[PDB]
Amino acid sequence: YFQSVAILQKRDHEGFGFVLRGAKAETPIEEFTPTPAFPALQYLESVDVEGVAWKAGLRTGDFLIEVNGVNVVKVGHKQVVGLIRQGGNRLVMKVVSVT
Amino acid sequence: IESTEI
Repeated sequence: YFQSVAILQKRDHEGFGFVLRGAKAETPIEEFTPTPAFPALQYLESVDVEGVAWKAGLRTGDFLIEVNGVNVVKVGHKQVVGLIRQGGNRLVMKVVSVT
Repeated sequence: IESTEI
């Protein structure tokens, strides 16, 4: 996987245009060991072809490493969603991707 | 494993 950074800016009532997927904090995230093939707990299940994230170059399969400066490699699903939500209309993400 | 639209 290769790292990239995307800065997403949206309007109040739209989304950023992706579905996030990964393990909830009730799984033993304390035991998660990143590997090259599975480098972070949360990844992109889909990216809306009409949306902000698509235009920033994000694609299905990208693994989420950082949200607004906070590393999320070993962070549970609902907690990562909360970190994204708290940024409002701007999201600075770092991901690792097959391309 | 959970999924959420963002």
